[PDB]
Amino acid sequence: VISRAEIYWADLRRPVLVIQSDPYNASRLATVIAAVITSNTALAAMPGNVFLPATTTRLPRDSVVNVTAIVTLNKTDLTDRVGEVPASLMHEVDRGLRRVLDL
Amino acid sequence: MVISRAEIYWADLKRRPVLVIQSDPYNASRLATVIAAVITSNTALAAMPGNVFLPATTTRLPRDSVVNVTAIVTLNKTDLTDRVGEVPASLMHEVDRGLRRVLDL
Amino acid sequence: VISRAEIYWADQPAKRRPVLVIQSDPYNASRLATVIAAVITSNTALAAMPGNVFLPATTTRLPRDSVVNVTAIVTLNKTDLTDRVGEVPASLMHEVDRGLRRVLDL
Amino acid sequence: LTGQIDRALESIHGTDEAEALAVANAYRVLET
Amino acid sequence: TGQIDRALESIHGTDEAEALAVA
Repeated sequence: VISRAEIYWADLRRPVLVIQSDPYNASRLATVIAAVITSNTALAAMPGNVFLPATTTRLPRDSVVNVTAIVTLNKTDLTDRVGEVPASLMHEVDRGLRRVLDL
Repeated sequence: MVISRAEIYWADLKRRPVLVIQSDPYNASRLATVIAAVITSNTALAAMPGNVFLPATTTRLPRDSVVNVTAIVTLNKTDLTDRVGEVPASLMHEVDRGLRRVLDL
Repeated sequence: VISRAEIYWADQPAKRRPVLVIQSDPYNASRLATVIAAVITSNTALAAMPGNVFLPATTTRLPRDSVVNVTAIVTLNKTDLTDRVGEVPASLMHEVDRGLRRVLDL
Repeated sequence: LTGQIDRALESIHGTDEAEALAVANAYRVLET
Repeated sequence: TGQIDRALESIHGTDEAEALAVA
């Protein structure tokens, strides 16, 4: 059951952060929208992007949500649920998404 | 040296880095003190609401950094010696947001 | 439970001096061990410095008339604040907020 | 705000250099 | 859009994570 704010491993293996809303996630829609999570922390200088410490994500290394790299994946491509991003850090993610998407 | 805001200096607090948050008018003045936020290397502190992560590729610091907006110090202008680098205005806006958050401004 | 706008006495010997809590109440009511404050001086001439806020002794309950030095900000442990002097009125804390935003470029 | 602050402090156990060296430096300002 | 452009010069090399996005 894919839910928003959750981090999954995706078949190239790279991590993704679910940004699709839970109504569309709990539906029979075969796709889920996500932002690509990189391990190049230098991308935290990008205005919209959000840094994610490994102690927070349960990921191997420190992470950065690249809000300019957004993907639509099939729900079957998501296998390993790593963990969930706190609502305070997901608010920063939402700010970046609305910034880059003009919403 | 004319100390300016958004600049990172090494300061003896234990030499550790600090981020100047005092405004440039007060910096270019005869006031002997400058207010700054302590920069840590514990990147896990970037989860604290308001704190700002700083990649070393951006700060010119050795390791990745985190601005601890709950750790505010007042240093003498002479205590600031090593001008490491400057924080971009986009990341300083994140710092400004955090400071207003923790200080209710 | 330390709240904003409150005045506390803060610590070779010791040289205890008064401080005004400027850290926001959300951060104060949290498990954060530190609190941010502005140093309160008794040199009323420092009220001429831009941003500083004068505090009458009839308002603060302090011994002498006071001036909040918005250029002197310290981070103290929450345990170091024990003796609560008093609270600063909301009108003068607006002046403190005005001064703080000036020196911090906020 | 308070909830997330407490949660983050759970991961960062103990005290950090900044949360301490700031409490250290404070005495120098008040003395002058 | 200098703010975005400034950060791009900082990361001289592009991340392969963003490449997989196109894919």
